[PDB]
Amino acid sequence: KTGLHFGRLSLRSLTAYAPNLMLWGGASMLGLFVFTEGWPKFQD
Amino acid sequence: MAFRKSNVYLSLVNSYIIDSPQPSSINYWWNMGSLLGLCLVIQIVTGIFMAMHYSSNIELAFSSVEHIMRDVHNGYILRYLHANGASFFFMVMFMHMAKGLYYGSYRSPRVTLWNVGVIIFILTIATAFLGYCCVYGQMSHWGATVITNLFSAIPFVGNDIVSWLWGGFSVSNPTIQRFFALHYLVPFIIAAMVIMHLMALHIHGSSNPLGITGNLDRIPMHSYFIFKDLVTVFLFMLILALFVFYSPNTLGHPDNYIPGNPLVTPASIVPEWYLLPFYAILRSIPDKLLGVITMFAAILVLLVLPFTDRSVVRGNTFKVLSKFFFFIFVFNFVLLGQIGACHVEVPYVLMGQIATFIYFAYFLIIVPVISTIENVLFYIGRVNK
Amino acid sequence: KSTYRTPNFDDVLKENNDADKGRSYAYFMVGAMGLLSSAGAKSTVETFISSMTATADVLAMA
Amino acid sequence: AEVTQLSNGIVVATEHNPSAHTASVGVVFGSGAANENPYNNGVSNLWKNIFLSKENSAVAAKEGLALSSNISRDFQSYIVSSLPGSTDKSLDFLNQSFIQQKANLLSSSNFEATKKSVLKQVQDFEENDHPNRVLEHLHSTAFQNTPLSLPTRGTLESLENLVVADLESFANNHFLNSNAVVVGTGNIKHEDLVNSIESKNLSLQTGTKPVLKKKAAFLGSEVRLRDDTLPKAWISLAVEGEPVNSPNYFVAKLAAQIFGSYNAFEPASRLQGIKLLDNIQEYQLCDNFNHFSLSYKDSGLWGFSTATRNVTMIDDLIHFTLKQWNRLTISVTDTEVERAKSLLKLQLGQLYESGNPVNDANLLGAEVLIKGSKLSLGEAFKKIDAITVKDVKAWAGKRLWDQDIAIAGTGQIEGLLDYMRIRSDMSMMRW
Amino acid sequence: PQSFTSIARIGDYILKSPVLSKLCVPVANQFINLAGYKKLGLKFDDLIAEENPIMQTALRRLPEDESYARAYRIIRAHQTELTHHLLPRNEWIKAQEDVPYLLPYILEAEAAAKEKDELDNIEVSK
Amino acid sequence: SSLYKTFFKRNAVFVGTIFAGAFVFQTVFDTAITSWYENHNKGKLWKDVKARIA
Ligand SMILES: CCCCCCCCCCCCCCCCCC(=O)OC[C@H](COP(=O)(O)OCCN)OC(=O)CCCCCCCCCCCCC
Ligand code: HEM
Ligand code: HEM
Ligand SMILES: COc1c(O)c(C)c(C/C=C(\C)CC/C=C(\C)CC/C=C(/C)CC/C=C(\C)CC/C=C(\C)CCC=C(C)C)c(O)c1OC
Ligand SMILES: CCCCCCCCCCCCCCC(=O)O[C@H](COC(=O)CCCCCCCCCCCC)COP(=O)(O)O
Repeated sequence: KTGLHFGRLSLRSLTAYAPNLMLWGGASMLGLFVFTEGWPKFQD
Repeated sequence: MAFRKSNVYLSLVNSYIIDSPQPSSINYWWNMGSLLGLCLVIQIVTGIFMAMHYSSNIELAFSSVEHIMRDVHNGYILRYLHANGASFFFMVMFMHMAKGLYYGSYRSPRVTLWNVGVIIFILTIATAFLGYCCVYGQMSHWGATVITNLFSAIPFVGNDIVSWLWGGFSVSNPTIQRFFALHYLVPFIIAAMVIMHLMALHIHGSSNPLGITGNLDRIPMHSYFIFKDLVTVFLFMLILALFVFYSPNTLGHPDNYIPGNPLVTPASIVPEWYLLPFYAILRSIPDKLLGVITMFAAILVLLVLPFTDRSVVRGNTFKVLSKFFFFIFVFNFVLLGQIGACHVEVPYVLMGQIATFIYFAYFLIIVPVISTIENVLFYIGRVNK
Repeated sequence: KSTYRTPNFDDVLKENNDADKGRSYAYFMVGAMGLLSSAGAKSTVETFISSMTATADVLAMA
Repeated sequence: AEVTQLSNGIVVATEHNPSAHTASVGVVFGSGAANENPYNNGVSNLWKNIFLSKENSAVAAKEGLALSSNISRDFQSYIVSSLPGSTDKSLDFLNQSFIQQKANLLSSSNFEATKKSVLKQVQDFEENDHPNRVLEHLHSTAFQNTPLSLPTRGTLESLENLVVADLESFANNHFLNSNAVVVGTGNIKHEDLVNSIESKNLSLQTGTKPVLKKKAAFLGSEVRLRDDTLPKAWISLAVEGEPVNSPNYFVAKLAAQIFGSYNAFEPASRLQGIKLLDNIQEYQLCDNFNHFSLSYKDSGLWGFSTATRNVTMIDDLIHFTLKQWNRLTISVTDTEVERAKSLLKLQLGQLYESGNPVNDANLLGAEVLIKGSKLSLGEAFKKIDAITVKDVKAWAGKRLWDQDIAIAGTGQIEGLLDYMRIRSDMSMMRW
Repeated sequence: PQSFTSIARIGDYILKSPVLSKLCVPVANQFINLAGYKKLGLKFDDLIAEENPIMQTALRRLPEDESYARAYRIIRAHQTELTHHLLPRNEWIKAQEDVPYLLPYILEAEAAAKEKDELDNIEVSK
Repeated sequence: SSLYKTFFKRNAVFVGTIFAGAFVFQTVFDTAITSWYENHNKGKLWKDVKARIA
């Protein structure tokens, strides 16, 4: 049988990146706390 | 080989304006790109020679526009060639974004060319606005007050952005004095994004009004479309010279000759006539946060146009339904430039809400639906089964 | 001399390669240069961005 | 087929196969080209050719015996083929070529006429076999200053110093009783092979081959035999793979079966299930590649060799196949393993269980020297039918993800980019 | 971007039904000559945009005698539209000469790139 | 050691350690350089001159 593809990004190539893309969303959330902490913006 | 090909500089001139193979069937709508190149040099040269006399303080802004129009030799020419020529920029450009929307110039392989179009269009809206607030008239103080108070709707970062943007607590001396050094600059960013716009065009070449391949019959640019552009250069110079010498303050608002006073509000604050459609989209949503988004979404909905056009034929030239519904979109865009001028009154709120639904249902609902029906009708009209 | 006899690289080679260590004595000193260039490009942005904020004599008239 | 072993100081291996019509009988030593110093390098390539010399082969052809030998990195081999009714005649010849005597082959007429024959074979190999002299330069720069670096053919600058006294000093140190396995493949019974060696003596030497104090160690490097007067540009590129007798033996072969091999002129090697072909066929970046997993005794290699005429776009051939190597760590699919199982189960069945009994005697001889016995094909299919996609990903981050590579190239390799723009492709930076 | 396999799946459903063929095939005929590519001297399969690689493939599988005439009716259209005229009424493409000559070269290149992607995502059930 | 696997292997967690290591370097190095600069200039600052006005 054929998995769900829709062009390039198939589901099997997306389930293997979603563990790592959860880390890029943390490595960019800490990317904001370097460039904003220095003017009062409280994130919680 | 020839020196126009053998030099490092002249081969950029050669491959762009002399030997560039243009399709031999392009009509006069393909001159609007050459007019916008001329109309950009008109704004820039009549910006440098005008900013040698302009002081940008809030006390000497409006008093030194009148110093240009009264005390400088041919100063009335410069201020009127450039306040009206900026309003001719947006009329040629609106006919340049509507050639490409009609003849299918947004489709692949020219999606890179279309996306630099929307980026140039946003910087040109932002340039002509930032120079409008440099005259410090009554419509320009209360224009900058209404526009930069829309960013006070972003949650929890609203007031800190606006107070950074004003450079104070209201539209005061640091706002006008920074709306000039910015407005001096962004034309040189447009003049670099235009060079990044000819590079996206030069790899695949121009389209042609039939929508078929133009690799068969190609004629050069020199002495053929150089002299087909000189017709519309000398015509655009003519219709500009009527609007500069014979009727110069027709397009602008009369309230912009009142010196800007923050204590007295005018009767109805409107922007200049070309931002008037988007001002009617902004005013249509009965919310402040969604209005800033939808007025910005209305420029960014041009980007979903290469992916919503479901046609195997490039352009609307040989299509009945997708040529009718295109001119409904154009005359809807003119109507939004009219509800932007009327007050917030019955029934210009039911109109401005309906006629902003037709702005968005063109790209998202009409163009995918009537171009799928225009492909089954091209098929079952010929195939006999 | 043949081309199968490699010359004397012994004066520059390490005494123990251990590729979990050599890629950690070298991603430290790349990561340390990245750390000061992220604490040094915050201050370069925050210098120019805070220059556009409300100046001193505007704040006195608040 | 079931192999069988027995030892009395001289270990005897047999794989009886009654449906064949020949019977190879040979002695396989465990001291190949990785047991020589660079001053006697080529003495095992020269011990092959005086076994196959014209004087000695004509004596063998009188009884109907064809001779064959093989000089690899770690094992040598000396096989005598025959008809199945004539196996004891092959041992009687093999006894009187090595064991009973070596002075007839090492005469002054037969030596200098054979050393001149090898010295032409290497000089022909050095400038005409281009995809193989790179793979012998890849070993010479991955394992440099280390006994796995020495070429099996022997260098020409070191081969013209050999006298007979170096041919015999290698014989008294490595052609020993505690080093050899006597293999019999093809139509021969293990009871007939053991009783025939017991009916004769066939005692080679005493024992205690030397120790080889250096151990093989990978050292990431490069070598560029740049030479513009060639039509193509041959390139091999390899990381440190797995040695034999390792738990990651079959995963290193299955990972080299995922990217497989390719030949641009065949119309059926272009439709394979490799994802690399979608990037490599657009501008025709290469003519052929093959992914190998070589596994020697102390260390190994893993990588790919290639050859291309598109010498201006080599740096997209390298970059597009090194990005596919990164997918083994991160996002190798389940189907891309499940075809590489079924291709590895085939091209092992086409290797251990093909026709030729000369080739089956080298594989049986190379196996029972290193790991004491032969792992059967029916029980090496269970090891390939159990490799999951976690085991390939756990192996790939061990050996492939951001590791040092060894490069060797010849031809028009000006377009081949520098080291640190090839080494930097092993780690994706976007993961 | 409409993938002619999908057009012909819809389009053959219309022509097969007796009710819809009586209804919207005369609408389709009046839509064709109102478009007026015949008046420029083109068939429909000159109008299809040739920049996707599926349509770039099907213009190589075309025979020489049809790819020479197709490369002429395009140049007669770039010459007619340049003069802002139409072709004279004898030179117009008639109804019978407007046949889908390039349709079967596309439906065998579309189904050959659909099979290339249905097979590049196959999941083998163990 | 196994320091490579947790920190330097995935680039998403390598650069997430650069930014979380620069968020601590901003707050600490600024306080460590302020508290030295005033301690080297003890007696000249306004916080000390305001204490002499007793
Ligand atoms: C941010 C979003 C931007 C969107 C921009 C919205 C539109 C901006 C308004 C500018 C109007 C520009 C209109 C230009 C229309 C595109 C050009 C065009 O389509 O002209 C060609 C058309 C038919 O010509 P064909 O080439 O298809 O036929 C060939 C047959 N051999 O020729 C014609 O059918 C006649 C063209 C008549 C143009 C009428 C323009 C009306 C302008 C409004 C005035 C309002 C006053 C009431
Ligand atoms: C894309 C290019 C430009 C556009 C669309 C543009 C547009 C405008 C507009 C709409 C105004 C307000 C006119 C009015 O209401 O009187 C204006 C004013 C002005 N602009 Fe530009 N401008 C452009 C480029 C430039 C450049 C390059 C400069 C300076 C070097 C410049 C300097 C000025 C100045 C000094 C004013 C003074 C106010 C006035 O007298 O109108 N402009 N511009
Ligand atoms: C300062 C503003 C601009 C300049 C100088 C400029 C310049 C040009 C020029 C010289 C051409 C070639 C002539 C032609 O094809 O008409 C061109 C083509 C094009 N421009 Fe622009 N442009 C500008 C703004 C825009 C904008 C705002 C858009 C769309 C949102 C746009 C979209 C296009 C497209 C789609 C084409 C290709 C049309 C075709 O050849 O089929 N441009 N541009
Ligand atoms: C695809 O084929 C093409 C094509 O290749 C091109 C180039 C064009 C033409 C388009 C352009 C040329 C647009 C490019 C526009 C720019 C690059 C803008 C640059 C304009 C400037 C005016 C540059 C700024 C320089 C100055 C202002 C210097 C002037 C000096 C002043 C004012 C100071 C004077 C002081 C003293 C003391 C004399 C086409 O129209 C076209 O289609 C036919
Ligand atoms: C830079 C911003 C875009 C500006 C758009 C202008 C596009 C058209 C440029 C026209 C230049 C004409 C030169 C052609 C040429 O030299 O051909 C020359 C001779 O042509 C002529 O003699 C034309 C007479 C001079 C025309 C003067 C026009 C100046 C108006 C300037 C308005 C635009 C700034 C060679 O032509 P030939 O090869 O056919 O022999």
